[PDB]
Amino acid sequence: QESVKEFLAKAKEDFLKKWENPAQNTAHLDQFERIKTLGTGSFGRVMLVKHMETGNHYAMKILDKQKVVKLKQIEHTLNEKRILQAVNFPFLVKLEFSFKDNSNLYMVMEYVPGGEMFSHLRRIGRFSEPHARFYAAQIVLTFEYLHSLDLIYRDLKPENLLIDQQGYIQVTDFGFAKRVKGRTWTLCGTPEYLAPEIILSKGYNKAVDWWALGVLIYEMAAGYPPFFADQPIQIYEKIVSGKVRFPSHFSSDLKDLLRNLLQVDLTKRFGNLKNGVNDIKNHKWFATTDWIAIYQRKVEAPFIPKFKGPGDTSNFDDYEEEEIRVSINEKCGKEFSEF
Amino acid sequence: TTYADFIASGRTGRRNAIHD
Ligand SMILES: CC1(C)CCN(c2ccc(O)c(C(=O)c3ccc(C(=O)N[C@@H]4CCCNC[C@H]4NC(=O)c4ccncc4)cc3)c2)CC1
Repeated sequence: QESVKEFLAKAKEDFLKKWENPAQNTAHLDQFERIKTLGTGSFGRVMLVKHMETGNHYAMKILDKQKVVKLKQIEHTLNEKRILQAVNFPFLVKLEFSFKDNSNLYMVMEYVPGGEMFSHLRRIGRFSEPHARFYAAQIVLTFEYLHSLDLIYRDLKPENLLIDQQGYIQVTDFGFAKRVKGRTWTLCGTPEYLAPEIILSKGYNKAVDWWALGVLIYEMAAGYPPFFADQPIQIYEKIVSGKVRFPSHFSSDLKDLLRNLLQVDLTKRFGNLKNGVNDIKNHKWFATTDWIAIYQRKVEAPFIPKFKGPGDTSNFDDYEEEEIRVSINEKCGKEFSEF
Repeated sequence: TTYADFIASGRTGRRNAIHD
């Protein structure tokens, strides 16, 4: 346990050095061949690219500056890259390069070829408890790391968990994570994953990530989330009600864990008590979990994705392609100076 | 069943984040 403390202190030193002096302008668009769109978002898309000097493949996020400014998201997008370039953990996707041009912001990161957990979950329907537990353990350790750095992720969901070659998770899309020691107030997240204190326009803290873990574990094990309805307003009513029902096949240990993660009173929620993350790590549902072995990636993964060599994108769905347009005039230069 | 309710919800696809 002192070994955890030592590790986290060194991790904070490493993070803060990068956080305080972020890397800028480490590549250029012309160094990459654009191959395929792997996903989309509000201001752009993530594409498979090939670094032409080496032949190595990466995933490149491309954001249109003018679209970001239109939706008033300068601060979140700057912060996304600042976080990505500063963190270092086995289950966080690794930034390789970043740069900007007249039109766009670019983040070149590790290509994670196994596809989104969302894909696999919807395809299989649901995961066994051991399979779900394998993935949950990785998220527990990732939040221990992130929370030690005062980072609230705020967007946990299968859509953001990519599966690598070894069947382990890489978390992506830090597009509105926030570094704050105490509380914050913005309405942010994805409806099914929002903790009640967010919905109710209260102050909230990193405990919202532990609520979201409860949602994720439920969704992984059941195949559908604990709270759903046709429209977000109705989902929010279910979330604040404090009423969750479990499938007949959920174990007693799993139900007990979920009741403590999906605890509406944040002062009683696991992960937010005096013993912090250790209440989760020591819970009976995790009794077979060797936490060091998960961190070390020494546990055999329950699902190893098909991969046919470098650049294979067979685990990703198909998106309409657009050629990248770069304006002859610089757009929003002052606004994105720090990127 | 709860599964049937989930399919009926229309929220089986990828879900976007929200804000004000
Ligand atoms: C709700 C808001 C007000 C605040 C947050 N907003 C926001 C913030 C930061 C952002 O970068 C964006 C984006 O425009 C954006 C642009 C592109 C993508 C994107 O394509 N992400 C893919 C697909 C979405 C689901 N997450 C998985 C992600 N894929 C990957 O990151 C990936 C990485 C490595 N290997 C394979 C894949 C995600 C987000 C949007 C949007 C609006």
